[PDB]
Amino acid sequence: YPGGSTPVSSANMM
Amino acid sequence: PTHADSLNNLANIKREQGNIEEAVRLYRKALEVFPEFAAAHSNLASVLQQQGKLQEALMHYKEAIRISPTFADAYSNMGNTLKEMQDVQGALQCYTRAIQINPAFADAHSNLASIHKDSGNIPEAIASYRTALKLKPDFPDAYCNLAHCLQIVCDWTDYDERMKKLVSIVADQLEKNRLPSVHPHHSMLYPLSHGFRKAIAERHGNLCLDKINVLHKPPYEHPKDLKLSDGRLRVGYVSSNFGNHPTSHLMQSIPGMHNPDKFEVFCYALSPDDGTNFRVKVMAEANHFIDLSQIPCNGKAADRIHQDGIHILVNMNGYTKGARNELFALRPAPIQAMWLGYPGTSGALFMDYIITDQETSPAEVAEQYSEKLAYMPHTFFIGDHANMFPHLKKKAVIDFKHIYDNRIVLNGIDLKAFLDSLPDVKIVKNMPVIPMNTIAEAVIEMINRGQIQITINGFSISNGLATTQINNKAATGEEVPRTIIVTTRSQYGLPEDAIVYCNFNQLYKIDPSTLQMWANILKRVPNSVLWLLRFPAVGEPNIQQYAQNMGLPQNRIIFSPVAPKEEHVRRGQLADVCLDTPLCNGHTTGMDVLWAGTPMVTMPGETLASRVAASQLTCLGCLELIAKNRQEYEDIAVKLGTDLEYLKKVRGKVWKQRISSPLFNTKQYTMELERLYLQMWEHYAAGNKPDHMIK
Ligand SMILES: O=c1ccn([C@@H]2O[C@H](COP(=O)(O)OP(=O)(O)O)[C@@H](O)[C@H]2O)c(=O)[nH]1
Ligand SMILES: *[C@@H]1O[C@H](CO)[C@@H](O)[C@H](O)[C@H]1NC(C)=O
Repeated sequence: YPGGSTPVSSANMM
Repeated sequence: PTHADSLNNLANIKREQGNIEEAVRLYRKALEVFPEFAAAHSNLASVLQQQGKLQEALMHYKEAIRISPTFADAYSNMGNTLKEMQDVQGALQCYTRAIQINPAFADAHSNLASIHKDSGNIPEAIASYRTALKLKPDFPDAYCNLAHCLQIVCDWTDYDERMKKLVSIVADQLEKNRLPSVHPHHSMLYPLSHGFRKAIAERHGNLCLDKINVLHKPPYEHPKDLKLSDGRLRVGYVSSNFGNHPTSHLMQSIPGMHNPDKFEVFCYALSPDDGTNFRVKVMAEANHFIDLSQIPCNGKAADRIHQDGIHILVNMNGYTKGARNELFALRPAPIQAMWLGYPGTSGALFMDYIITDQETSPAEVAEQYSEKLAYMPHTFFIGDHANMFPHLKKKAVIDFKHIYDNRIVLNGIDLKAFLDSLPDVKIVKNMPVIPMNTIAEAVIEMINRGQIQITINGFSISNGLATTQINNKAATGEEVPRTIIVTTRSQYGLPEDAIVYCNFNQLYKIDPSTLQMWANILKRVPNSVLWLLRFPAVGEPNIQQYAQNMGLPQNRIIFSPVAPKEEHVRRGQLADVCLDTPLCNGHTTGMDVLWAGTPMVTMPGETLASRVAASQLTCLGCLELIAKNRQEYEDIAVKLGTDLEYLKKVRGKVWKQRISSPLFNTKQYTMELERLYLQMWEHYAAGNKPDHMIK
């Protein structure tokens, strides 16, 4: 969120 | 010089044969004969980088760029190494120098684009990907990465042709036996066949096998019974998300709810301690907590898992950020299962099971998974909402005039006591209603003035827009709020006299067909708005443009910023109906909206990720909200928005069933999860290979 962080499910690097 | 040329040739030969250490030895021998050998330094650095020796690879990259100042390829690959070492600024310098040395270097522009992408700067990533493709039109990695950028911001220019080209690229790469340029986690968003999606994942699982085969470790000896564990089954949960992340927001209570007489819980953390209460709780309630982030070697970390005697190792990452699937490729445990964190198949032979359910993964689409299906009785999905947000179990409303349940809302642990201090409180049949009086005017005044909080009869009344100023740990879900919170449609600019359809997902889950469906619903329900999030904000102008092309004025769609976790869940009470994304459903997001009591309309597809919402609703007990096709989805949504008595019934049903159904019952979930574990074990202990557990 603006001013903080909202972690989500995201892909790993390749 | 000539001898060093021959030595570098032999090292390249031994490299292709897979003898990496002989290649290293011969690269070093070439450098011994001719020290100022740029190609040898660059070859050796590439080999060291593949082994994971990033610091040592950096040494030889630095030599290569000094000897050959025009060695643009070395700067680019050096930046790749710095990116993996998490030195983003250093990697940007190397990519920038590579493009300065050779402006036609397509790979360097694409690598620079990925830095912008990872940094959040999608318009800059898109610009750099298009430059790469202008320089090299046949460039799968850049084309597929550009496609995902355009997905994130809902840029659907030439969408059908784009989707056709993505399929063609994957078909060619699978045919030519190369690693697909589409990431397995993204494959759910594209109209690939189930076979292609499984094959993409299978190719990634083979990467992990290739990385662990160089360790030349033998197969582990696995326990054959439960004697050495005193009759207890040893379950190891492996996750990079023990901390502030959706994973812990779903399952942080499950380790402490396991039965210690029959289970011994090991939590293997792939990330360092982020200091949050989510990490505190899992560390305190698991029987054992092991920080594998301190053990970078996958061989030594796998030895640790095997030493603990784990019977069932649980993969909670799949192909998501922070994963170390090399641990599972080494097979330290006799049973290894996918659970909760990754909505797709691993495609890998070292994963035995995927924990799902009949609604999410019916036996008919089992060919989509490489694992054997392992059914939970209701849904495999779970959430910690009853523990994290108990203040939303009940609510009260303020009648600012019939009676609305979602215009002005109060929630709080001490709400009942506050209500008991007020006269003329009415109970609607049960929802308490505060009449329009001096108390009610003071609340509205606080909201309009942007005030943080007030006091009424000694009770703390907080503005729901200001939780990070009152208690930041309450705003993130790390603590239960200790004040009474006000949530109102005026806080977000929502109409007081219209139906509010919401969707709080990241915008990447929307596609053209979905927005057209939503536009059809808004046209049929003239007194309604669609409520979406700036997720990211740069997707907002694209959605609005497509909505305007579909015939919807700007005032039919309302955007809100992404909110802290508790405010996100709490403000879902203001909507009438959630319209779920069929391409990839709300997963964590669907649990969030249902905990607020909001009915959710879904159209399940064929992939796991497109069926999670219907499974949640089936467990909740609302079969009437599950659509078989796009027309039924529209019809259901329009009926909820126009049959106001039906809407009240369904909202009452969701409101009650989120408590009385199994959906949010973490104790029941753990016990069913334990029943499924013992089925896996007793099947293995009897000497059988994994088979479907679907009863
Ligand atoms: O305004 C918002 C919208 C969402 N979320 C959270 O952000 C995450 C969304 O991540 P993801 O897209 O991976 O959710 P999922 O696919 O599981 O539905 C979830 O934890 C939500 O609860 C939030 O905190 N504030
Ligand atoms: C996000 O993370 C949660 C919890 O790990 C998971 O259940 C969900 O499927 C993830 N979402 C996506 C789109 O991968």
